[PDB]
Amino acid sequence: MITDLLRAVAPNCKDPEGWGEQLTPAMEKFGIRDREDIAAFIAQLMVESGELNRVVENLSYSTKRLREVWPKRFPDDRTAMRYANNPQALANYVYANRIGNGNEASGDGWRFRGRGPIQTTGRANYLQLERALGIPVTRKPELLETQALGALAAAKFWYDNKLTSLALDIAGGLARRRQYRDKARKHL
Ligand SMILES: [Br-]
Ligand SMILES: [Br-]
Repeated sequence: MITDLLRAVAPNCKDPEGWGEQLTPAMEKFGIRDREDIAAFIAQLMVESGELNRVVENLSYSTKRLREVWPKRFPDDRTAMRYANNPQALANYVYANRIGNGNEASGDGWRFRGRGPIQTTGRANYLQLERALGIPVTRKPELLETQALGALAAAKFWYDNKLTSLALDIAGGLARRRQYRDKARKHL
C-alpha cells in the first residue's frame, strides 16, 4: 500500500492517506509497478514536494542564490537583486521564451510555474499535460495543486522520463533523495 509506504519513508509527510488513495491508480495506470521503480518514484516525489507539503514552485531566492542557479539570466547583482524577493517578476523573467512560454511581458513564466508534487512547468508542458490527461490545465493550471491531478501528473511525469530512458537504450539536496530511496527500498 502506497499510503503505508509514504509513512515508512516520511512518517511526517502530509496526509499520506489522501495522497495514497490518489497515487495508487495513477501509478498503476502509468506502469509504476516494479519494486525499485516504485521506490525511486516515491523518493523523487518526497524530495520535490517537501514530503507532500509543497505543490507549487518555490520562487524565493537570495540575491546570491540566483546568480548560482541561473548564472546567465543573473550575471551581476544589479540584475539578480530586482528579481530576488519578487516571485512573480522572477518567474516571468527566468522562464521567458522557454519551454513554450511567451516573453516576460506575457506573464507565462509565472502563469505556468512548477505545480504538483512532482512539478510540471512551462506552457508547452501544461499543453502536453492537457493533451494527455484531458483536463484544461492550460487555462486552469492550478488544478495540479489537487491531490487527484497532482498525483496523476506526478506519475505521468515519471512515466515520460522512463519513455525517454527507454527510447535511448533502443538507439544505443541529492543526499535527501538518497535517504528516502533506501528508506523506501528497505520496504521489501
Ligand atoms: Br491568468
Ligand atoms: Br491562453
